[PDB]
Amino acid sequence: QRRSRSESTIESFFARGACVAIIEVDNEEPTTRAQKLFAMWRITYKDTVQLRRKLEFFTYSRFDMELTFVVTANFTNTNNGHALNQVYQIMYIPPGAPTPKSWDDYTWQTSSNPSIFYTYGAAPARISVPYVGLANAYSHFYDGFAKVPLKTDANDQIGDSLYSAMTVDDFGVLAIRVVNDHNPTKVTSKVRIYMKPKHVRVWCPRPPRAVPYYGPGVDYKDNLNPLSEKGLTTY
Amino acid sequence: RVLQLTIGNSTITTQEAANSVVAYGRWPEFIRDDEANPVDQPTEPDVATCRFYTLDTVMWGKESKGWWWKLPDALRDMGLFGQNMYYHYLGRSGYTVHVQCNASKFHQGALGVFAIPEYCLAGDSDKQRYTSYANANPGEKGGKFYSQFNRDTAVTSPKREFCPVDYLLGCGVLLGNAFVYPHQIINLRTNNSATIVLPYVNAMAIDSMVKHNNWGIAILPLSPLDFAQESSVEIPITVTIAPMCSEFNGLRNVTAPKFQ
Amino acid sequence: RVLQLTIGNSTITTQEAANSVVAYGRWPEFIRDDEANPVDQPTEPDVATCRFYTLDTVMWGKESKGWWWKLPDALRDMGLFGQNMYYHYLGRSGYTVHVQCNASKFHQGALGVFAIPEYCLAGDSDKQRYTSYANANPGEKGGKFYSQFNRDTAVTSPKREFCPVDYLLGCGVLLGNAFVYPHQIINLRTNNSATIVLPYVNAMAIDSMVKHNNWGIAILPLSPLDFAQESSVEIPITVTIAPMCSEFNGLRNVTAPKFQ
Amino acid sequence: FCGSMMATGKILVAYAPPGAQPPTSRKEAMLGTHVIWDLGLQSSCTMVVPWISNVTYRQTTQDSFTEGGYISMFYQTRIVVPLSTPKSMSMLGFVSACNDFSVRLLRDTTHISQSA
Ligand SMILES: CCO/N=C\c1ccc(OCC[C@@H](C)CCn2ccn(-c3ccncc3)c2=O)cc1
Repeated sequence: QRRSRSESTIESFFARGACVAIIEVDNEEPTTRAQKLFAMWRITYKDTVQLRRKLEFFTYSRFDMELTFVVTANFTNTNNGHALNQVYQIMYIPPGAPTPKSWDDYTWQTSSNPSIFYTYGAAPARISVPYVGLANAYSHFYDGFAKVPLKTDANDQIGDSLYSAMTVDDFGVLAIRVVNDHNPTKVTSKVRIYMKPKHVRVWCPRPPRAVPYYGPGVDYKDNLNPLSEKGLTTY
Repeated sequence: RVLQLTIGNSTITTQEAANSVVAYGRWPEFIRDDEANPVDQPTEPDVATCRFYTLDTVMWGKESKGWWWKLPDALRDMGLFGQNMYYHYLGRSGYTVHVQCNASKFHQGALGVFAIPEYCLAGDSDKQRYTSYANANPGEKGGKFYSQFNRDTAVTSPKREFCPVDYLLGCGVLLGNAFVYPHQIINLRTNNSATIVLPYVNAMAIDSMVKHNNWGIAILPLSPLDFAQESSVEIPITVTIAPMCSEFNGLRNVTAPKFQ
Repeated sequence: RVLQLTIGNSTITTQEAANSVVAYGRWPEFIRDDEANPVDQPTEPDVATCRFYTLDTVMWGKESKGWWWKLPDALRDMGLFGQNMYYHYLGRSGYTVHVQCNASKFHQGALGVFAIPEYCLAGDSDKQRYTSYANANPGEKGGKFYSQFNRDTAVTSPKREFCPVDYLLGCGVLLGNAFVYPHQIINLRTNNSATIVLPYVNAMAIDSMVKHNNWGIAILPLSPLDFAQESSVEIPITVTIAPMCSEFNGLRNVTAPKFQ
Repeated sequence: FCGSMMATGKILVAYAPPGAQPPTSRKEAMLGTHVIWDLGLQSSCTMVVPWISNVTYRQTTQDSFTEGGYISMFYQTRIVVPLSTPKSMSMLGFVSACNDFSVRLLRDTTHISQSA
């Protein structure tokens, strides 16, 4: 037959890795504005649109994870004093671990939480995470509730829940801060976390989303005209 | 040729037999693990709970646009299977959806029977994923569809209910792509009955059934029924669900959820 | 020496173990007939319904005179065994009556645990065998005895209830002859717990349980409790019943009898 | 139970798997897995709470989706106490884990603090 089908296997269908988020980080004194001394990011896939619609063909799936960090920087003043090289600390935090609350807390000591000290100017960092699903697969599109409001509850605001959410805090957070001190000048930096799946095995395919997304759920608000206009008997 | 379909004690035979489509080609079975650590036996009412439960009858008209149920929501009201679901902690079940719809040789119109695993639905308001438990589960009467999207604007009285659109199927996909699910098409020209066998599909090996819904049965009118000359006409559509190989574990006190 | 008594999922062990008397020397078993014509399998919830159901606690005093229950009356209110009794037509069951009553080394008094197959009872009025269904079945709280016979004379408002006498035991026999039934004597001097295993005894092989009652548990104070010097004293008596090897057959609609 | 020698009684301890209402009294708590624990013969219970879970691994945070269950203790009988004996007995409470116990995904904790 001589038609190599192996170019479009499942390991090759998710072989290209894409972007998932953009995280800011700044370095100045804490003013009355937004204190961007460090930024937390909720770990999820559904923050872009290249990868969400590419994963949500499939109901159940399990696969190992590989990340990649890309760091760029800028300035804010024209003839700024020439500042030095910087060290960015990407610190992973599982659920239950204490959320950091300032620039230098005791929880930043990475006592057991695995982290990566990254040096600016070198190659992009390249780490791998095994399968951390507590069930036998990850669950795209969970249906039911987390809690059920019973008949003999206290009131209706306690037994209430959120539609289609297995966990309040899905799989932990990231945390990014500059190791170096504050400066009279400031260096705005952006971080683009990439994400490449490996060893992918899926189940139960479903048709892809076509109207644009609206929040983390499955609902929709706008652009309710997915098809164009074209004459019937006319080619 | 005539199907002698008997699971448990009741029996649906037929005057004319058409098909039987098994979802994903795997018949439902028990837990077959020779190296499993619990080798003690749970409660398996395998020949004492397989009655053909019949839901309520909906009257399909010309301008009516669809129906949708949830499983195992559609058995919580009636049947002793409903009592073996509130008391126990968790379970697993395989279903036999058997949708029949009989009419004469002079009608027309096409139906579509679906079975979506993890059938989510869209909200209506601008508050995202904000839906109460009473509207989340229609039970045995089932919900309906709507033709065009009409959201809510009242910020004082929250509606907190679903409002799906039929050609968006609730999830947000086109109707023409919905046939990758296991399905069966009731064409009123040839046959009048249809059946689908569903196995247990979930991420776990076994799960609770109060706070979870595996399958959602969606019925879509592919072509509306037109009679010879009139404009108002009512034929019924009746859906039958029976569990297969069901088992439960972990007794507790009785839990009665509210339904407003 | 210490009994590790586990049937099903729950477990009653003890700090001190005394005895276990099997009624009539035959352990409960299934239907063992190799030449039986129905070889298909009924519903046998043998490891999913054997919880130790505990009845309500009665406060045994000095002048209180006795208590009596009916089985399977005492399980119709609570438990999933109650749901597998209203829906099905008929069944069979073996019971583990486990009456415990703990008190100090300084009390005294003797109890008596009985198990009468087909425990009939006497009426009260001159109308013979004229007793309604609500008074025929006390359920889980159980009836009591009386010291002397006090019948009814009011012909306008019918009482329609039982009124047994304790030393006539309700049936019409002497108390001293009651030990030919299977029994166990809680002597408060030595031991505090007691247990009796009852097999299924009926004229049929299998019977309905709504309109029939196999066993009646009668508790008789053989000597009244006296403390050192006082005259009012309350210790509890708690009775535990668990089914064994129970099975049912013949599903039907739900039947709810009235209880006035 | 660290009470006197002469006082006896019976205590019922129960387990309730989640998804129901919290058990309040004896009528709705005896349905689950329970142990009629005595006081006269021995003075130490043992309750092997089994592993009945929908997921394989549960979490270690207060999350409503993966909840453990409930534990309740009730008087089976009143504590029979003879005269010339104290009325306020006392009971301790222990915990353990059998040999089927396992964790994963090591992380750092929250109970320690340093405000410096
Ligand atoms: C050593 C330090 O830094 N490293 C990194 C690290 C990063 C991420 C980690 O966890 C992994 C994540 C991931 C598997 C994500 C994805 N995933 C796939 C589906 N979902 C999910 C489910 C339901 N809701 C939202 C999304 C979801 O969150 C672990 C370790």
